[PDB]
Amino acid sequence: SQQVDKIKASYPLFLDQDYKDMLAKKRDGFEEKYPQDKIDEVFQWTTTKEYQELNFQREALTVNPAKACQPLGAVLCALGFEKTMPYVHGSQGCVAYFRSYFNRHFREPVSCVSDSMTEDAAVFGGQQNMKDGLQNCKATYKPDMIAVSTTCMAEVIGDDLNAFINNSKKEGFIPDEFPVPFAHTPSFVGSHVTGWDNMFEGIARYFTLKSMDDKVVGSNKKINIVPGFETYLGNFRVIKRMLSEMGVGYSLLSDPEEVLDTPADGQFRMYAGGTTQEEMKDAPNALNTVLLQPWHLEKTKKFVEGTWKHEVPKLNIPMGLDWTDEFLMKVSEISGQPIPASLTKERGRLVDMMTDSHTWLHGKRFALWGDPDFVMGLVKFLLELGCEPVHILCHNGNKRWKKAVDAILAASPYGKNATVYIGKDLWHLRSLVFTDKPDFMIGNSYGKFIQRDTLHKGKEFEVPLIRIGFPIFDRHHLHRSTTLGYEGAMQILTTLVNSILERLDEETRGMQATDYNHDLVR
Amino acid sequence: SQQVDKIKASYPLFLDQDYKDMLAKKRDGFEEKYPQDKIDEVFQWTTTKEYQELNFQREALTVNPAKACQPLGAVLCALGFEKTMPYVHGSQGCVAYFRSYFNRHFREPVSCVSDSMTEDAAVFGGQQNMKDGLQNCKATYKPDMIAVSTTCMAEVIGDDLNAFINNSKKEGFIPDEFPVPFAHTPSFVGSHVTGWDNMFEGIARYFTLKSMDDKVVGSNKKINIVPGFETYLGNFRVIKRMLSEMGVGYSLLSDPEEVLDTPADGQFRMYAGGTTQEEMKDAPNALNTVLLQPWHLEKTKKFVEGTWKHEVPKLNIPMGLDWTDEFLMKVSEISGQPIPASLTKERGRLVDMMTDSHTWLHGKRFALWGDPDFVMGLVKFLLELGCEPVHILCHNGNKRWKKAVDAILAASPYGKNATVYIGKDLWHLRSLVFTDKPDFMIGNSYGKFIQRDTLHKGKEFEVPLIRIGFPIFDRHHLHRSTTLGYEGAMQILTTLVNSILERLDEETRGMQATDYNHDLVR
Amino acid sequence: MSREEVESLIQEVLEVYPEKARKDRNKHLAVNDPAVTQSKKCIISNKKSQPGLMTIRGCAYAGSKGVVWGPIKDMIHISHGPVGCGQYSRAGRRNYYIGTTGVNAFVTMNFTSDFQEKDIVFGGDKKLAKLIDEVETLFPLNKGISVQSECPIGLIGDDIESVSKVKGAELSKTIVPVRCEGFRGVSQSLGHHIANDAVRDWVLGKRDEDTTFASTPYDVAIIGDYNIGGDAWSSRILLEEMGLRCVAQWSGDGSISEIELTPKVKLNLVHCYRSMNYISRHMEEKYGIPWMEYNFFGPTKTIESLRAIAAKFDESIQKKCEEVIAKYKPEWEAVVAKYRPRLEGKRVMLYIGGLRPRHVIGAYEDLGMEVVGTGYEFAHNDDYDRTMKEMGDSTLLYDDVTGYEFEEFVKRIKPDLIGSGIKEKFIFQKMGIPFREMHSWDYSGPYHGFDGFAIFARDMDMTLNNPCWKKLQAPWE
Amino acid sequence: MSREEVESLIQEVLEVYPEKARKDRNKHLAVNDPAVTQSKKCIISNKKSQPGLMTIRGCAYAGSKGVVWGPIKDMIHISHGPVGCGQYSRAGRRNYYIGTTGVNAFVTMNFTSDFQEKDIVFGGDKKLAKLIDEVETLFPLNKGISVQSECPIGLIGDDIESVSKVKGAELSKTIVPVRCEGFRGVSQSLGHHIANDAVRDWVLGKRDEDTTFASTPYDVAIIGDYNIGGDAWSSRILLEEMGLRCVAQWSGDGSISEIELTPKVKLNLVHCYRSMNYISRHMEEKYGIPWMEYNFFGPTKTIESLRAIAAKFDESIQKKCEEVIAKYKPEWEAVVAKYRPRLEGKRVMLYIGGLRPRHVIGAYEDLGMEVVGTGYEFAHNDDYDRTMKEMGDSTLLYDDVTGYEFEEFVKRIKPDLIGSGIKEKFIFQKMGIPFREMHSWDYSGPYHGFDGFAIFARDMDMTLNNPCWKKLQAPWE
Ligand code: ICS
Ligand code: ICS
Ligand SMILES: [Ca+2]
Ligand SMILES: [Ca+2]
Ligand SMILES: [Mg+2]
Ligand SMILES: [Mg+2]
Repeated sequence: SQQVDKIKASYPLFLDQDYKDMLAKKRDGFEEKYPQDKIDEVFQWTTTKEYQELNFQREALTVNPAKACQPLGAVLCALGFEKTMPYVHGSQGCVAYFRSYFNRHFREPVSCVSDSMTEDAAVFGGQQNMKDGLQNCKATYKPDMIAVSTTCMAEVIGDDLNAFINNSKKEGFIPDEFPVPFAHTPSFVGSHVTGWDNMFEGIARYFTLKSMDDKVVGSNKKINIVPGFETYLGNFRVIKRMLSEMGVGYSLLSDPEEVLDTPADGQFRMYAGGTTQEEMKDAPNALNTVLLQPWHLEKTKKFVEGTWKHEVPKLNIPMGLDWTDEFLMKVSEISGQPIPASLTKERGRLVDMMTDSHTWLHGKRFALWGDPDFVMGLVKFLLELGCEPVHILCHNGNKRWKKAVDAILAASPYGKNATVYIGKDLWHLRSLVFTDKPDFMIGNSYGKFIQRDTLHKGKEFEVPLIRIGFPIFDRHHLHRSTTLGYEGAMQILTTLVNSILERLDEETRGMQATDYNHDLVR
Repeated sequence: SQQVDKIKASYPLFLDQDYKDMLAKKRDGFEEKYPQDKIDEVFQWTTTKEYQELNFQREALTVNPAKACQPLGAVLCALGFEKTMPYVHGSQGCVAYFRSYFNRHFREPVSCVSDSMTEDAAVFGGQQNMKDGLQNCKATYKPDMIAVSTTCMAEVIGDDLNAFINNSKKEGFIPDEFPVPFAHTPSFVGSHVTGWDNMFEGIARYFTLKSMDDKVVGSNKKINIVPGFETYLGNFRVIKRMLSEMGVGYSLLSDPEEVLDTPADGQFRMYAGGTTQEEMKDAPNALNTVLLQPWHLEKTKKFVEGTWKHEVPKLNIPMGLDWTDEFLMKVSEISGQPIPASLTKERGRLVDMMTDSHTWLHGKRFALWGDPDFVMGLVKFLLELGCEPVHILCHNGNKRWKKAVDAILAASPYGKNATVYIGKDLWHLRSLVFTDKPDFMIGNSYGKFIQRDTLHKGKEFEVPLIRIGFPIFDRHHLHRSTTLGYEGAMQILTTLVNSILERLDEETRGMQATDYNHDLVR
Repeated sequence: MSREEVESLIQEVLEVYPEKARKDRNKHLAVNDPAVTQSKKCIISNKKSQPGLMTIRGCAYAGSKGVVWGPIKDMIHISHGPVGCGQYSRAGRRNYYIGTTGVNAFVTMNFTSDFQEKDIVFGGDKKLAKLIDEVETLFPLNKGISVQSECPIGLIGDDIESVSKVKGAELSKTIVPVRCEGFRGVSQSLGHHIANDAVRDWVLGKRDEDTTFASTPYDVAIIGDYNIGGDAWSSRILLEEMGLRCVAQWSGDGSISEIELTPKVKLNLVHCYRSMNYISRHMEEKYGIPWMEYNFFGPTKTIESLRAIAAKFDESIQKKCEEVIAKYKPEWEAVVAKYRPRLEGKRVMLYIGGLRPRHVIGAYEDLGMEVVGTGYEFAHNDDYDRTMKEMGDSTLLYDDVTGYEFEEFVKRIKPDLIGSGIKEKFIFQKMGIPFREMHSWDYSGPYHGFDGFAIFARDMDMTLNNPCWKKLQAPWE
Repeated sequence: MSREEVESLIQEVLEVYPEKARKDRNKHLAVNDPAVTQSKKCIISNKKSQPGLMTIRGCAYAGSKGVVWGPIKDMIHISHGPVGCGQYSRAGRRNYYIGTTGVNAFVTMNFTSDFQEKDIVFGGDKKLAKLIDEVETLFPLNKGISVQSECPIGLIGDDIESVSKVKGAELSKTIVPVRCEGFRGVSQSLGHHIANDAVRDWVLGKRDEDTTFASTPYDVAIIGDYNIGGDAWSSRILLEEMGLRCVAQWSGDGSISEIELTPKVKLNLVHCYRSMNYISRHMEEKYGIPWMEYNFFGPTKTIESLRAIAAKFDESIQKKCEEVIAKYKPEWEAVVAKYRPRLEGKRVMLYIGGLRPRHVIGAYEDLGMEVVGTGYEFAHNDDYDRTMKEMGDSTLLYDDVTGYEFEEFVKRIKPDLIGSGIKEKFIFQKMGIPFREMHSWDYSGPYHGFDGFAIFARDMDMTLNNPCWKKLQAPWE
């Protein structure tokens, strides 16, 4: 039933007695459901140290991964280029999912095409799809560039993108001068961040490899910035803002900030902003190139060093106090610009907030996950705040990265109880937050299911999620946040301290029980 | 007892069995405490409509006010001026409280002196206090200006500030040219916001009343901006940002954003930034003067119109979409500058967020309180979001204001179930959220006690607090937020829609109970 | 907009395309004539998508794992292949269920074989065998496993059937190999078919020789309701109030046992014809169970459906039918009285998958709204045949619409509301056209039955009449 | 720094002031000599503040309402006058209590007569009478009312005594008028005295001839513990483990009834001498109850105190005393073993109110820290008498220190830690000196007793050794 003046959606409609009764009858009549006592027993078992040991012996089964596949990254990279259509050579199913995944995170349109390869393309490959796809895309969506990646079907069948694009130009499907950078993006190698690297190096190669003869390092008096896979609009914005504040000439290479934040003003803009072709062509003339997320930009780095002859500096992601400092000092050094008064003050504001907030953050225990560079930046900042990053999970991490993080942990008293995990998933993390309970999780929306599981054991075992990362689908507009720089650090600090204080308020809200500690002032 | 590896502060220490037993014995032995059944019976009674009617018949008793006294606003206004010491003539206890109150909200130093009038001052008056006080202050803290307000003792005994300051100059306690603007700020009239208005008109008078004959409206090509009582740093900042983006010359008259956000860099800066004396002296040469919070800047207005001959426009606080639009169009009209492309986009990004979030906001019911301008701006924005502002409380509101808010509510379908309360306190509001339960409260930290009360009745009666206003003492760094402009609107929108989704996640986190609706994507 | 303007709209839009694509897309666009009973005279469907045109379509894996199998709550479904597919689909679809997730129910979890290069090159069959043992160890209360093939499985020549048979026999467990690789077919559609065939071959016959089920004359199964936002529950409550016994729901909140019991029912009630007609026809051929299509969207179709279903039983069900209808009359009437005045005359364009583009028209019409265009991602001509009589004359039909075409149709027709998916939503909001998600129900629902019609009405009104839509133009532009 | 160096620090700092202020402040700054038993021979205290110098001091209302009365949990305290005083003081002080706020307990609430101009001009006595009736109606479980006078009450000639007598008689209710107007005295201190005399005159005598309460020889009261973060509770548990019966706590978590029962005790245990020596002297004069000063900050002082208290009783209590000490021995030893190495040699400067500036010195020393400077806002010379032997030779003492003085002292002496109040905290953090709130315990605590020393030690370490302090200097400066 419904009362028209207070309409109930699924929650709480199905808590009405008639729905409860009916769902009991379905269960008992037809579901042959395990007895509740046995469900409880197995649940209790999944929280144990014994179950964690079996869980960590998994070799074949993955459960609740914390990574996606290459072409997701390639698409995000492509979107950062002016009037560029991301084009994924292969199966259209992939592209429906890429678009949805990003749609749900950004709450924006995400434009991406497929060339809809089907079973028939197994006989003699996807060349005709490439020819008609490029032609159709160019005519219909009028991009100034098409950035080609691949789905796993096309990789397994061994389609040669280069030859296929060359043949499309040869037979006149697209004009010879029309830019069609490409990259192989096998989903069964690495993860979404590798796709970004591959796509970017493909685009950089496309625009520079053959025109290197006229290039003089430093001649444009600029710094190139390569952001890597980045899903916070604030991160693109803060790097630009900080560099413009220093009066540093710069080129941000892959900048989707405009196309992922178009105004709702009565027209749909398929393209907006983005790195121009002119910028990519002129990029070897920069003083140098800085990689914001070096641990998934290895291929780009080799190309930029090997071909552009840029001495790419060893910089960590500019997250937290030390690493933002180092980024600004290296940029100062490369550019000859001093760090201005405005950034010095912003830095001091961050330090001020750290002194104001240190007593609530001190010793707080976190489990966290994400991409390698994001995870290590967060780890680093947590140590700066006097927090203990107890469980550190990077599904798509590697041995060298793990060594780098183990050294960061070793260099701080706050790292003494921390383990880094690579190639482990959120079902692994679930065990760690039961057996060695932290205060909070810092992760993406997939974390909510672990919070649900912890609560089921009991309120005292609940581990609240702090949403920082990708994807965030169950909150609105967090993608507008910042995690880089002093600004980012200040946002993270604020979220952390207020998460702690919210939880404390919840635990002290019990009248005549725990509300002796329900202080007005914290 | 304590275990040294896991030291317990008061929570959860006092939940140990030995403390529980001890507190039970104290209760039973010596406290002569009402039986729990009687306590429950009275509690239940305070949640009823019967109790609410009695509550609303109060004439003499105020319980849990939602306002402060005049000199608190005078101090905040004074702080906004370059190297100015707020000086409150009268009783020193006041100043200890003012400082602590703002210390706790801004987590910053707040500099303010008293002239420490004692009982003896009732014979003669505080004349000697003013003389020694000004001299001492000027010598010791080396301000360029001392802005004088009053505590209630000084108001009741009738100290003539004008004469006292004049005699301080006449007798050589301070140089005659040293600026000592003053205002009478009786705590028993109006509230803190009234103090701000009195202090500001006092300062404006000081620098302009006797030198009007050389002034020419328009001659400095600027617009004066008077912010009123403002405790979000983001608000001073967003106003300056939007005017600079527009290429509009402006003077922000009372700007404490620097001195309330000094860096932690190894030195204490007692003063920083602020409105210059020259800005105030030159203010009458502005094109016009805009009052950001007109409902507590009435005296300022009369002076600006009466003496400066500025045609102060009839603008609402620039909160939400319509009123930010109107502010910007009025500024465009006065300045001759067009609204730039950048603010157009920003506006459309706000509208985009409104379209993305509108389904969760629709029909959500709010109780809310604060100062008059802030409250009506919040009301306006809530109506624009399709929310229902059911209980609107402004303790320091007046009849004319109420009629204004009633007319805003009448012009919207979303206003149909809204009531505006003036002269009522948070004990009144407590009743309303029991008898006519909203989904959320928007208010300051004092609301946390109402959330606690509502939770005690039961989980399904809990009304969560969303902290927007002044003071916020139980969260860190929220004073860095913004509530004005499109930026402010975006920040409020995000807080509201995420507060809703956080609460829905809590309600649906129950395994095999409510988690059918624990969606990954919202 | 007249018939001539719409034909002229179709031609102008098609002008941007190269010749091959233009000729193809022309066959997938039509102006409705409700006299036409044979849609093959009017429109082509279920054909390959044109490369590069930004189709909205998914793949066979989406249709098998996302749609048919993934909802079955007490089985573990392995996304078998690389990590992408399982991750993007994880909890995307609101196929609601009651269970203890990770313990006895697994719907919102992502189990995957996370193929690496060595798996591509040397095959995944040994990894899958090992995977199944790790699943048995860590998830002992699972009542079966399905293996949902992603693109590489068939391409590399893996034999999941043999792994299924061997591991199934070893562990006394139903293990279902599903060949739903995304390169198969042209859309989600062939995924449905493959999925139904997997149910037929590996699950459905398990109790063929078991006569222990205590049957009644009033036993039914709900076939092709995936319980989006609780839709199946809001349907089921009506069928049981009418005196029927709903033995199974396929597959929202569905259990393996209730699938295995379905051959024992008296009547299969098909909601989603597109996805489940295959098994429905099978069950009629093999077990002699009749099936019938119904529609629980809005009061008119729900009443009509309840009556048609009851007419299959004896007088006592037909009498209870009339009692159900009488009970709910004042509730849906209150919904019409409140919302229809707020929505009357508003024009809607839809674009959804295989069912809802026709099925929801009656609900819109119950609120006095007019569906001026509709279309399907992956419908067959038997779907368009059912559509043409439901849609008004001279309305626009589009099959496998391109992003370009959809945008251009909308710019011209200027509907008051659009109902489509997540890939469409942000585009139209930016154009300032109210948009409702007609897959996910925009995190709302249910929309089925009488209880769902109230929510649907509230939702269309909340969005269509929202204050945000008046604000898109800055007052200085 | 040597005695000569400090004397000259005092002279250089005083150079900034005009003659009058210089001459006064000179008398309020001194270099400790622990020999000196008569502090009036080296420092002046309890004098009016110099105008305009940014004292940290509060007023008599803070002393009566905020400190003494406000914690009494089952009474309603009316902040009587304009709205300010009650609002700034509302729940600022963490005087913890168990109760149902709004029903039987009222501590964190702000009750006020919110004077308007009509009340200033025509008097508030009629309003106060009406107010008391309104309180009785809406808060029926209150066990009494105090009336805490703000500045205007005495200035305008109100008679709150008569209103208290008349309404108290009418309702048979304890109504206590308190003349704690902030124009009175020079600080919080006179407020304590006025508040003590109010308890004496209006509350304490109520049960003088009532002997229903069954006393034991082991009955004590904790006098002058305001239970900051639970300090009183952490103290109480030790006294009861030692076999004493704690009849009352004044006034943290205090009830009116336990105040009324206090004249039945055998011994008054005074923590805060400054605030409650007045009523302790009264109780010795009137009822012959002896009182003694104690100190429960840090293991050394707590042990000394427990032994001193037990020696007043009999061998059974002395025995349990040694049993309590043995119990907590391993716990405080483990605190020292963990934290003393992290804090050893560190130098502290304190500025607090009336007690803690001497009382906490022992706790610091139990962690091997040095108090190189201490001072009080409102202490009298009897407090300085107790301070000089606790402080080291040639340390800095400051009475009613100015903002200016405090900053300049800290700049020269460069302590490792400052312990003071909220008006100081943010200054010192910006100078890069670790700061601990020594009124509010920075929202931590308790710090009293053995349980409190653990938290105190954790807290000093966490702040002093925090990573944030090495980061204030930008690496490019
Ligand atoms: S199964 Fe089909 S696309 Fe019939 S693949 Fe799709 S939950 Fe759609 S129009 Mo998403 S044939 Fe169901 C459908 Fe309809 S996922 Fe749902 S809404 S009624
Ligand atoms: S009462 Fe006094 S100022 Fe003795 S007015 Fe003050 S809760 Fe201080 S040094 Mo705040 S004489 Fe208590 C005090 Fe000490 S409020 Fe607390 S910390 S032990
Ligand atoms: Ca958007
Ligand atoms: Ca600060
Ligand atoms: Mg805690
Ligand atoms: Mg505990």
